[PDB]
Parts: sequence; C-alpha cells; structure tokens
Amino acid sequence: ISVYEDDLFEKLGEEIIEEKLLDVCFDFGLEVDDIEYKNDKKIYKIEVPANRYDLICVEGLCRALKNFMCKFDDIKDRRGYVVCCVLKNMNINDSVYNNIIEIQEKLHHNLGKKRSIHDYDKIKKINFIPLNEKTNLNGMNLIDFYSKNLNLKPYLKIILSLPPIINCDHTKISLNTKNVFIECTAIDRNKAQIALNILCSMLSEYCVPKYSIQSFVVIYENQDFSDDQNLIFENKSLTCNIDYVRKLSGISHITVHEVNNLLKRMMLSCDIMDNNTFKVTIPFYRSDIMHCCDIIEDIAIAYGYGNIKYEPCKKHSLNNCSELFRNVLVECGYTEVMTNALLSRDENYNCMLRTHKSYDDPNINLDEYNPLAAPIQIKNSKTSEYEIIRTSLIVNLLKFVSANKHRELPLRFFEIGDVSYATYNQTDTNAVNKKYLSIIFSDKFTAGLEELHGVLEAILKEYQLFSDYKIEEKKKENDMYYKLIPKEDPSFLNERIVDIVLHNLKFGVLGIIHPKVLENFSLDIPVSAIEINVET
Amino acid sequence: PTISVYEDDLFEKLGEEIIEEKLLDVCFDFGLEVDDIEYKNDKKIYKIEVPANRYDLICVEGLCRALKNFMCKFDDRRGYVVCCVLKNMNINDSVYNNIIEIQEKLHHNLGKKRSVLAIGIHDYDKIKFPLKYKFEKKEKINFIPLNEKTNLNGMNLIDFYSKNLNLKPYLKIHTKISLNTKNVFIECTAIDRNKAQIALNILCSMLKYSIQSFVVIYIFENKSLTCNIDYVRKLSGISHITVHEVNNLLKRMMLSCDIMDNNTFKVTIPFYRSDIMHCCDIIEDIAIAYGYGNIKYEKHSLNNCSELFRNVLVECGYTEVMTNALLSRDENYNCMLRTHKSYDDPNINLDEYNPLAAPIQIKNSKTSEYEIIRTSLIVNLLKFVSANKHRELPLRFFEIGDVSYATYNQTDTNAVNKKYLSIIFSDKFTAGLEELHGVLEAILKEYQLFSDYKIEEKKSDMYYKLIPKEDPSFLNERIVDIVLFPHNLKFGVLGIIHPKVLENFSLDIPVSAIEINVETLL
Amino acid sequence: INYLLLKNEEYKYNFFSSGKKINKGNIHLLTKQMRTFKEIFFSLGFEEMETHNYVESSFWCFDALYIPQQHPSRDLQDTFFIKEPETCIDKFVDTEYIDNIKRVHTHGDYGSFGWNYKWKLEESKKNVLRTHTTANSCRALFKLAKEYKEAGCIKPKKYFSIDRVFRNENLDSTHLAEFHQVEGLIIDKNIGLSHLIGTLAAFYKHIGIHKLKFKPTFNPYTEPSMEIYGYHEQSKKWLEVGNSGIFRPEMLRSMGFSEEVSVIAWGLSLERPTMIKYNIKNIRDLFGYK
Amino acid sequence: NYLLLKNEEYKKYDIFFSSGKKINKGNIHLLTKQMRTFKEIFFSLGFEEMETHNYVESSFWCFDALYIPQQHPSRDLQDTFFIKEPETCIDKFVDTEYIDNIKRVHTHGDYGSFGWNYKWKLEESKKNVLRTHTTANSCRALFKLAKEYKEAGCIKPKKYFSIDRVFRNENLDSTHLAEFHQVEGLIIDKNIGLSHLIGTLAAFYKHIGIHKLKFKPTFNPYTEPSMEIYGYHEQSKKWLEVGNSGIFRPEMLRSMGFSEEVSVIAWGLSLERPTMIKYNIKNIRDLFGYKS
Ligand SMILES: COc1ccc(NC(=O)N2CCCCN3[C@H](CN(C)C)[C@H](c4ccc(C#Cc5ccccc5)cc4)[C@@H]3C2)cc1
Ligand SMILES: COc1ccc(NC(=O)N2CCCCN3[C@H](CN(C)C)[C@H](c4ccc(C#Cc5ccccc5)cc4)[C@@H]3C2)cc1
Ligand SMILES: [Mg+2]
Repeated sequence: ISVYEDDLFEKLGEEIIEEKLLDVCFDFGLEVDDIEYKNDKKIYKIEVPANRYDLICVEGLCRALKNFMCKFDDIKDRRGYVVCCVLKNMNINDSVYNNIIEIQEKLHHNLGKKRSIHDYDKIKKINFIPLNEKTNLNGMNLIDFYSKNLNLKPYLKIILSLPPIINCDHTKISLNTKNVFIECTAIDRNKAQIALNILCSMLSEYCVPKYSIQSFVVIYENQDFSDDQNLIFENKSLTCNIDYVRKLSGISHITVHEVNNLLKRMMLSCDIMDNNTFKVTIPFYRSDIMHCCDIIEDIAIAYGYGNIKYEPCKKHSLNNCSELFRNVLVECGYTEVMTNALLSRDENYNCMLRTHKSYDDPNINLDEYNPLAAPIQIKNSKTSEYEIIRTSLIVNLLKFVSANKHRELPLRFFEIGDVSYATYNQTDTNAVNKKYLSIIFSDKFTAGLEELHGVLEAILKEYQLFSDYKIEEKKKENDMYYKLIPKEDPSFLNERIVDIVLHNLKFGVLGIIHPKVLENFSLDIPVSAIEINVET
Repeated sequence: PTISVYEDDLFEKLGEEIIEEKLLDVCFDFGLEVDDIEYKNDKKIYKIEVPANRYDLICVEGLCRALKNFMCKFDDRRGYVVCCVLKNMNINDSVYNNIIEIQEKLHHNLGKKRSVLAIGIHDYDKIKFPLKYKFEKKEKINFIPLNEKTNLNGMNLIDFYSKNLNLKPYLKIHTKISLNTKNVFIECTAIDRNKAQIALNILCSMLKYSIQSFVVIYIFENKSLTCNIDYVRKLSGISHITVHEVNNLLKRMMLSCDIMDNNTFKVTIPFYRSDIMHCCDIIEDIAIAYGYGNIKYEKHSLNNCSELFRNVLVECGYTEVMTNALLSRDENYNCMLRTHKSYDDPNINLDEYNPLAAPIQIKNSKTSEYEIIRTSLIVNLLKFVSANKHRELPLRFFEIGDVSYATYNQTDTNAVNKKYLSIIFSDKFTAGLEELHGVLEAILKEYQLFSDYKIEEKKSDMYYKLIPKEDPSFLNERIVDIVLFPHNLKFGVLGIIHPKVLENFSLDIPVSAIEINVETLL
Repeated sequence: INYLLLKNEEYKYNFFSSGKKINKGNIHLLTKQMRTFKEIFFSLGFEEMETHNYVESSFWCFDALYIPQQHPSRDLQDTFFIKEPETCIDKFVDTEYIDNIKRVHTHGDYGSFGWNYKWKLEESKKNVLRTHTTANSCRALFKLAKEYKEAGCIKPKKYFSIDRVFRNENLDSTHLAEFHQVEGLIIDKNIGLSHLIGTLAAFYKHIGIHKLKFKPTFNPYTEPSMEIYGYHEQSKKWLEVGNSGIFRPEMLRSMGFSEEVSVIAWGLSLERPTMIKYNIKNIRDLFGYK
Repeated sequence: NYLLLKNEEYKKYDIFFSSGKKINKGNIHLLTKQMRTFKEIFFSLGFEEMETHNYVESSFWCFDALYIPQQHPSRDLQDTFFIKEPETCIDKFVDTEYIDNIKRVHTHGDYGSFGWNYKWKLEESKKNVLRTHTTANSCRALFKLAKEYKEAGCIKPKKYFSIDRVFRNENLDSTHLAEFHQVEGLIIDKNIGLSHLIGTLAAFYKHIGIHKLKFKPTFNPYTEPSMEIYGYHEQSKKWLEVGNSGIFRPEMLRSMGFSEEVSVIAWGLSLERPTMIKYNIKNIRDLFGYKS
C-alpha cells in the first residue's frame, strides 16, 4: 500500500521524524521492510491487517494513526433488491483519483475472493461497448475478446454492468467529476449495507460538506424492499467486564484509563454505569468479533504490550548435558569402563611421581574450576587397597589395562565420574567432589596423540571451542574458546605433554605417559591419555 | 543379628503338630528369617535371623513364647552393679547350652564388645550373707572362680592375669559352674540405673516363672503409649473397628487397655518389647498381625525409548539423514520395480504391522516431486544418495521416521501414520549384506540376543527369524524378509536392490539395505 | 617423534591444528537441537503431547480453532490437500456434533458473534495436511476438557509438541514446504498476558539471554496476539524470533472447559534457530543434502 | 559381489542365513544403560531428579539426622567406611531447627512421643563418614522443602528419587561387593500411609518386569513400619531381599518443622542385582570392572 510520503504529512499535518514514524507504526499493528521509492517521491508500502476494513485506504489509515498517538478525534436465493446508494455531490482530484482506484483494485479481488457505474452524472440484448472498446454482442458471446490476459476469466462466475467484472457501459461520470452515486451488487443482502456505509464514510473525506450526507433519511424507519425503491449505518454494542481484562492484560486497577485508551484508538466507550462494566460501541469501521477479546486487544495495544509490569524452572542440570559427551565419545569407537571406587596411596602417589598437597593453594578459596591435588585420605579399613579416594582417575584406568593383555590391538576407553579432594574453606563438609572425564588410547605397536587430538577437537566441535588456531585459520578463511599450551609434568613424556586453557583456567591435560610408569603398571605397550574437567 | 536359634524341641514346648513347610511360612510372615539350616547328627535343628530390636526374641524361650502367643493361641563412681537370686530352679544340658547362649547373647549381641555388658551368673547354693562392696579400689585378693585357673597364687603378678579366647582382657581393655543346682543367683554391672534395670530384668523371665527377690543395697516397670485411632486409620490404610485391635494386641502379647473416646486407645508396653518411643511401632505390630498383603490397595512409550536404536545405530560410523517430505508416484511405483498397491485392501492389511504399501496421494501440490507421501524411506535416501556420489568411499546412511498410508477402518480419518527406519550401505565394491547382517543381529542383540543362529544356545522365547522371500526390487536369492512372533508377523526386510532400479535412479555404486518397522516392537 | 619400543633398551612439535580425522559418525543437527529443546522443556516441568500424526482433518486443523474456512489458508496457494481418504467419520456427535462450533461460527456463544455464515460441514470434513501442529495439540485439550468436568478440579497443565508440519506457499527461495515447529501451551484458571510474557522471557532466555520486544498482530486462532523478537545482534540487531498469541474463549468455552479457564500458546520453528546456531545462512543444507 | 553395468548375467550362482558380521562396535556400560532405563521410568511417573553431588557425608546426616543411635553396629567399624581425614564439619541449623532438637531426641522426647535415653554427644555425631546410606543426600532435600513448606505452600505433594554409588566393606563377601549403585524413591504429602506405598510399589515393580506378589515384615531403624518386598520371577520357591521400603518416623520427621498431617514414604534397592537378573549374569565380579 503506497505511502505517498507527502500525502501523509498533509493528511496528518505533522512533522516529527522518519524513524519516529516507522516507530509509531511498528508500535501499531502494521510494519513493513522492503519498501522502495519511485522517482522524486520516497514512498513505502505496508501490510494492513485484514481483521478490520478501516485501514484499507491510506485515508482511513492515516486518520486512525492520527487518532492513535494522542492527536485526533472522531467524525459526525434469488436476491430481491441489491443496494447501490450514495449521495448527490462531491469533489475529486488526481491525488485522490489514484487512491480511489486502489480500493477498486484491492477490495474486489483480495476481500471479495474473485468478487462473489458510480456516476450520478447524466442519469435518471446488447446496445454498446463498456468503455475502451467499440463492440456489441446480443447474448453471451463476449469471452472471445480478451480472456487469457488479466481479465474476468479468472472470476467468471459460480453456477448496470456486472458485480465481478465491472464494465461501466451506460454511465460513468468521469475521472474528473462532481456528482457521484456509487453502486455495487453482492451475493446476499447482509454485507450490502456494510459496503455501502464503508464507501460512504470511506470517501466522505472527499465531499463538499466533509462527512455529511443528504439521503433525506428523516421520514421513515422501515424498509420493506418493495416500495422503498420499486414503484444504513448501524452500530453494535459489546458489554465488557473489567476484572476479566485486568486478569488478561496483566496490568490492572484502573478503569478511567480504559476510557482514555479507547478514545485514543477511535472507539468511544460508554461507561456502563457500574464500576465494572462497559457497553463499548463497535461501529461499522470494525469487523471484529463482538467478544471482548479484541476489545482488550485494543486496550493492550494502546497501553503498549511492552508496558506490562510482571516478570517472576531453572538451570537445574548438568548431568543431562554430560550424556552429550558420552554419546560423542562412544561415536568414536571408545568403550566405557567403570573403575574401582578407591585406589592405593602409592598407586596414585608413589607410582606416579606425585607430591600431592598444597592445601592452602595460594588463592584464598583454591579454585572452583580446576584440576586436582590436595587429595582426600581415608581411615584404615579391612581392605588392602582402600587407602584413598581418586584424585585423577586415569590410574585406575591404567590399572584396568594391566588386567586384559590379550584383547584387540587398539584399546580405546574413557570414563566420567565423581572425584573428591580436601577443601579447607567455606566448602561444606570441608571436602569437595567434582566430576571429571579421562580417556585413553593404546595400540600394541605405535602410539596415539594423533587420534586423541582429533577426538578432543571433535568433542569440542559440538560446543564451538577451537584450538586457538582453527579460529585463526577460519579468520584466515572467512572467540571465547580454548587453547593447548605445552607444559612440564613428570608423569608424562617430555615434548609430549600439554595442559589446556580457556580465562586462563587450566582444566585438562593431554599426554604420553613416561615409560617408567608403564614399567610400574606391568604394561608393555605405549598408551596416551587425557584428563579434563567438565564443571569448567 | 545372628543365627543362634536352636533345636526342634520347640514342637514339644508348643505341644502341637504343624509340619515344616507350614512353619517357615509363619516366620516369613512374622519378621523372622532363616536360610538353609542344619542338623546336629540326630537332632533336626535350625538357625534364625532374630532382630535385635526386641530382646524378647533373643532367647529360644522368649522366641518360642512369642511364636506361641503369636497366632490365635494364648571416689570412683562405680558402675551400679545389681545382683538378684532365685528360690528354686533346675537345669539340664539342653537348658545348660541355652542359658549359656543367653549369657553369650546379652554379651555379644547387646554388648558392643561388652563395655556396659557382662554376665555374672552362679548358683544360690553357696552362701547368703548380706554385704556391701562399693569402695575404693581394693585391699587384698586371693583367688577367683574361672575355669582356666586352679592355683590363684604363687607366680603371676597380682591384679592382672590375662589369658582367654579372644577378648581375654577387660580391666585395661573355677569353683563350680553350678551345673544341676536348684538355687541360683546372678550379678551384673551397668553404667547407671535405667539401663541397669533394662539389661537386668530380662533374666527374670526365665523359668513356673518365679524367682526370689534381689538384695537392694543403696523393680520390673511397665510403661504406656497413648494412640489416636484416625492416626492409625490413615497410616495402615484400613478402617479398623478397634476391637480387632484388642484381638491383635492379645495375639502379639500386648495387653492394651482401651481408653476410648471412640478415637483413642492406650497400650501397655512392657520391657520385653522392641522398645521405641513413638507409638509408631504399635501400628507396626497391628500391621504384622493384620498382614501386609491383605490391604485393599489399588502406559507405553515410543519416541523417547526409540532413540536406543538411534544411539546404537550411530555407533559404528552410520550417519542419520532427514528425508524429503514426499516423493512423486513414479518415484515409488515406476522407478521401483514394484508398482503395486492394495487399494481395496480389505483382506490385506488385516493388521497394520508389516511394512507394506497402500499409499495416499495429494492434490494441489507441487508438480515436480510432490504427488504422494513416502511408504518406504529408502527411495528418498537414494535420492540423497543420487546427489552425492562423489564423497568418500564407504557411504553409510540411515533414517527413522513416521510415514503414512490410507486405512479403510481403524481410524477416525481413515488414515494411519506409523514410524519405522531404513539403513543403507555402499562401498563401490561389495554390498554390505555381511556387514548389514552383523548390524541387524547386533540391534536384535540390543533387545533380544536372538536371531536364529547358534540357536538359543544353552550357555529363548518370543524372538525372530529371517525368512528368505522374493520381492522384485531386490536381487533374487539375495533378499530376505524378517519376522518375529508366535503370530508370524513379518516386519523387516533386508536385501540387495536390483540394479535396474539403479539405472532408473542414476545410481552407480552397489548398495545394500535394510528396512524394518519399529512401532510394532513391544 | 612417536615413541614405541619401550623395552628397557631406549637410546634417545606442531601443536598447530589437528590430527588426521578418520571415520566419524554423527547425528543430524536438527535432531540434536530437538534433543536440547526436549531437555529444557521437561526442565521447566512440561509434558510432551503426542503429535505423532500429520494428516489431521480440516476440522481439528481449522474449525476447532475457530477460523472461517473462507480465508487465505483454505486457498491452495498456501496449503496442501489430500484426496485419498478425503472423508472422516469419528467425530463427537455430541454438542450437536459440535454443531456448537458451527453455531459459534454462524451465531454467538460466550456472548460473542460468529460471521452470519452458513459454515457448512463438508469443508470441515476435507482431509488436509497439517500446516499448524497446534491442530493435533488442540485434540489432546478436549480430552482434558472431559476430565475437568469429570473431576471439577483445576490442574494447570504444561504441554509442548514438535513434529513435522507442512505448507505450500511457492517454490521461491523463501522457506520450504515441510518444516518443524516447537510449540508450548499452559492451561489454568484466571491467568493472563503477564504469565505469557514472563514464560516467553524465561524460555527464550534458555535459548540465549536477550531482552525482548513484541508487536501486536491480527490472527484468528488468538484474538489477542503478538509477534515476539529478541536481541542477539543479527542484522537489525535482533531477530523476529517466534510467534505467539493468547487464548480464544469463544471456541474455548464451547469445548466445555470452564468459564474461568484460560490457556496460552506459542509456536516457532526448529530449523530457523538451527540455521542461526550452527553458523548457517540459508535453509538448504540442514535439510536433505549436507 | 556386484560391480556390473552391462554384464548382468555372467552369474557364478546366486548362492546360509545363520550368522553375524561381528566387527568392531564400541559400546556403553551396562550399568549406565540401566541407569538410563530407570531415569526413563521415573520421569514417566512424574518424579524430580535429586542432586547426589557428594561422596562423603557427616555422620549426623548419615546416622543422627535420622533416629539412628550412635551406639550401634553400623557406627562400629568393619561394617562402614570412615574418612577421618577431614573428620570435622561445621554449620548445621542449630537455631531451633535441627541439632538441639535431635540431641534431645536421643536423650528425651519431642515432636511426638518421648524417649531415646542416651548421651547424645555432638562430636562423634560430627565425624565425617563415607556413605553407607544414600538417603543422606535425600534427607537434605527434605529440610529445604521444610522451609518452603513454611513459607507459603501448604500441601504440594512432592516426589523425589536419587541414585549414586554408596559403599560398605564387611570384609570380602562371597555374594556382594562395595555397593555399586543404589536406587531410592521418596514421596511426601499430607496424611499418607501404607496403602499408597503398596500401590506405588505395585506400579513400579510392575514396570520393571515383575508383579509384586508378597511383602514380609522386617525390622528397620529409620523406618519403623518397614518391609522386604518380593515380586515373582522364576528364581526359586525361596528368595532373597528384592529390595526394601518403609515409611519414616515422626521422631526425625517433625524435627524439621513439618506439619502434623505430614507423612512420607520411602523405598530403596540395589542397581547391580537387577541387572545381573536382566542380562542373565552371575557372580558380578567381571560384569563390573575388569573382564567387561
Ligand atoms: C533464536 O532462534 C530463532 C528462532 C526462530 C527464528 N525465526 C522464526 O521464528 N521464524 C522465521 C521468520 C519468518 C518465517 N516464519 C514462518 C511464518 N511466519 C512468518 C508467520 C514460521 C512460523 C510459523 C508459525 C509460527 C507460530 C505460531 C503460533 C503458535 C501458537 C500460537 C500462536 C502462534 C511460528 C513460526 C517462521 C518463524 C529465528 C531465530
Ligand atoms: C528385579 O530386580 C532386582 C532388584 C533387586 C534385587 N536384589 C536386591 O534388592 N538386593 C540384593 C539381595 C541382598 C543384598 N541387598 C543389600 C543389603 N540388604 C541385605 C539389606 C542391598 C540393599 C541395601 C539397602 C536397601 C534399602 C533400602 C531402603 C531405603 C529406604 C527405606 C527403607 C529401605 C536395598 C538393597 C541388596 C538388595 C534383585 C532383583
Ligand atoms: Mg485480535
């Protein structure tokens, strides 16, 4: 629907802004991007809603938009007798002619669904040709003229020119005329009065008395459709309760502001004298179901959906998002293994070259997210291997591999679990239990660390974290992710051990264990492994 | 607890004849439990679990008594020691071992290595002189009545002579056992008086239940628990008339007293009870008597538990594919060598298992490929596979979904939508009917571990079988339908497609495939 | 470089990009997003409805949702119509065969107006391919309806649905003929917009933490509706992320629910968020070919 | 066998359908798979997952928060696991909430009837122990509910369930190990009793495969009305405890300020043994850990 930019600022008589006009419309029900200009007039087009016919024309639309932002006010089966009535005199121009043609092009095809004169100048089988052509045809032989192009063929029929194919044979005033008597016929006698009242005040903006109609309506009050023409504006009312709307709109306790909103949206409420009732008067310019739903829709538009006060089923879970890791891990041929509960002291301290504890851990509250030292010990039990809880579970994993020395060459395993260490500070129970995961590869002959790298990046690819360098490459090809920094830890083989980093928070390690440890664990074949947090 | 129960002689003590197989039932209905129990060569005996909540069941006497009554039958602050004796009594071996058992139970069971626990029994046939002992440590010592001592003097440093079975020391950590006596006495040490009377009163009830008094140098007290009736009514889930309560408490040795606002009773708890303060237990006992079983007390899943296969499937390098919505008719009829349909199905589709075809067409659709909905997913997959024949060598895909057909009866709208899945292999060289077989077998090893082979090896009910069949789209003698029930309901197929269709679908490399319903699985 | 021969006789770095990817087997992305959504939905405390059918008659599809048949949806330029089982039979012959709805179509209930329309049955009986998953949803509502009367209580229920849906707009590069829509609906007595606003805030917070803004629209299923858009800096610095609306007591109380019952619903695409998520620019690769 | 476009019938013969390919697969642990199934069924019933994010637990929560006497064989060693490394914990709501009420209860009566008679010292109750009863974590979630109960919610019947590994060490048992994994369920609402417990066990143990057929009384300290439950699969005409249940005791219960009309029900059982049952396995010393 063409804006005709200056036509707006004229019909409204205001000057504010471009973005504060698209702004107001956006705060109203219509909004459109993809709106272009012709030559020297920059225009736009907008998808008016098909709930009400009052916004079809730029005239009614601009008028309602005026009323909106606190500016404007209101104005003041064989069918028997189809109605085609208008007033006597009016006035036309081009800038209104182009617009009057628009309803004829939209109102008929769009709303009329293949559409199931207006001259009053020189006014009260085959005779002549409608407008442009000069031909006749006595019966029905006419489809031969032009039927494939944009014609009436696509609205032929279903089982005084014609309703669906306007022809204007006898009369027509002019494109540049002064008297007008609009006509239209329809399928049945209900929408008739509607369409007449709409055309009526639709264009009464272009009339000599500025929305005033002769029609000499001041005699009777009853049309028998027999003597009235052969020898219109009816409104309705919808009562509305207030607690209903208060509940719906989520902002309540006022009842006069309802009247103010309904004034500002061209409604004219009526204040059903109780504190909790209205009798709002719906005119013809609305075709919205009488139920107060749409009434509250207007009240809410006017209050502005944004300005409802209220705001308050939580994060609640991580171990549901661990199954992600689990699935992605077993997708890579990795099998799950459940380690033993606890490990020998020397199994995690003396076998691996471990000095464990820095309890104080200079940071006052150690590290919420961080790898594990400062282990949690145990009181002696009847068992011979239940001396301490895990601190890095991989060792038990390693122990497991010392158990099955005949299986397939590439042994690929992993594990999620809870581990525990000692905590001095505000940590309850003076001890902490955090979840980690470690994974390991081994082949009878060669190594890992090529695979393990692919595995790591693949796990981290469903989360976007990328190796400090892949993001570069992509930048080189078109953040808030990790990086692997080589470090030095005795348990792993030199030049083949790397810590991981994010916020400079180390949480994982990746390495080739030193052969001495393999000697410790009665192993023969080289293994590689990684140990990473998740809570991080 | 432990299994210290004893011989069959109870059947006499009860004086009844209810065979075994009719007794272990009652114990199971009581709270008592016994595993396989052995015989002492000529005496058929058993052993019992016996909870340590009540001391009433600790001994064979109290146990047999409770079972009888059960069914419908009838200055150093010295630890205050108490010492009671009887008038007349009598023992025998079958009772000697039992009194020793109680002396071993009150000590082992109730004693936590016997800190406030000990048993000082003897006979009242030695002396009767009144005396007092509470003092400072000592003044002198000569001897003591223990079995492994017979000299008492000469070499072993005094105040300390430590040699016994396991817990020999007690300080820093005989004369006669009175076997077959008539008068009997007993001494015992406790922390203080409440637990003293508690631990002591139990020996009193041993046998016709009469015992001389105890010398009181400076006793059996009962207690009471009030209980409301709606309380128990709500808890036990019944609507008792409360006279049944007096009957139940009679049968479990509970002499209630019936203080009745119509909504209250009051029970008289003795010491020989699994004592616990809140009168909760009371309902525990009323429920034991009423019988847990006899209380008046008084669903499927598809899209959530289907992903099992999906998970199991994406293992082993299989990737998932999302089909296109619908496919042209000739795409399912002319491209494929089948072309068939059971329009007036009435016989056919007598049951909507069995992945079949009876498709539903569509008006006002796209005139390119949008004429009918799927009936077997492979085609759309093939369409996808006809699009990327340039990728890495082994192409393996799969898809689960929902499909649809027309249905005469059985649906409000005369149409059905059931979900199944298809899988596809291609390696440019072979098919994967070997791989695919392993796959199918592994999935049904993921729900049943049973196709047909290796039988239902001894190291078996409601499982499947692959029946070779003949359908045109696939290559002869290399196509099998699949079926599982005692109703011969086929739901899956596995086959190598016939090459002519590949000529139709601009395919180039050999493929193998499987297609099985799931909605049927159950 | 790589160490082996770890026997005692041991006589003695490009952390740049990666190591050789070997066979990798993964799941469809849309299925992963569907998973994540199920997680968060059940986390809020929702119940999955059963939309396991996409054939639903026009009746459940359209007239049950109080929409006159004569509208741009019914036209073939925006829908897909089946002809094979074109007629259905099992409909609740009660409430004059839901002739209540026709009446509501033609005349008034709950004080509202219809259209002064005949609202014939046949168009309701024409079998259609679902264009709004909500159709299936609304069915599961009516059962609750009976339950509510069979019990008289008020039990606020939370529901959500996801399954394939279909439309036929064109074949121009706009959006495709089939797609997937997640949908949520809550039901209880005397609840209004504020709850809807808040719950959208929380939900679309789980998708990202974005202050939201919504503009009114006009739609027949929800008389009071709005289009929701929240901010994750896309092009206009936000995205028209979702659709919404509030209930329609007109048809609602004609299902026997209650005078005080209100429900709220909202629906959106599953693909379009995916397109946004995994760094995608147009919908031709997530679906079908890769 | 096919690579032929033109050459259709150069056939060798279209030649045995009893076998499997049997190549590298990659699998999930059985026990976590069982865990999966259980979470499925629980969320099907309408439950809420608790948070057992702890592996060690003070004795108070372990024993004394419940009516469990300190002087007991459980507290005795050789049958439990004691940490003793950080043997000290601090901070429990002494303030008219938990600690002094419980101390009273082991030495006197409150919140219902009266009576436990014991020197309820605090320190030994404060010694940190390794879990023998998972319910500990459970009980925490109660007290917070407690406060919720007081604020505005009068009756919101809540359903909870918890599972994570627990451990004990008798010496080395010929049947059981250090308690791989333990399931526990808890329902709480006004005025709830046996009938509800029996019904819900019937429902659950029906969903697992069996049909609860017999329940026998047992003796238990935290739940006074307790029982050992049995449902029937073809094992023997004898049996073994197929899990336990029971409902709690106002002794510990009303000490969190719960209403007088408030009653709760609980049940727990093992996770390994049912698995042993499912996949036809014996002697789970290879199913778990090594040789898996
Ligand atoms: C942050 O991630 C996201 C996530 C999503 C998006 N985009 C969308 O959210 N889209 C794409 C934009 C335009 C196309 N829309 C289609 C039609 N639509 C213009 C009206 C379609 C669509 C259709 C219907 C509904 C509905 C509904 C409904 C349900 C119950 C009651 C009331 C109404 C929703 C979407 C998409 C939406 C972006 C980023
Ligand atoms: C159909 O599938 C099944 C399923 C299970 C089984 N077997 C078991 O169910 N077992 C194994 C038998 C013996 C070992 N038990 C242990 C100790 N126990 C003798 C007392 C252990 C155990 C310990 C404690 C509880 C408890 C509790 C509870 C919680 C709250 C309130 C009240 C009580 C339960 C089990 C197992 C049980 C068989 C098939
Ligand atoms: Mg509206």
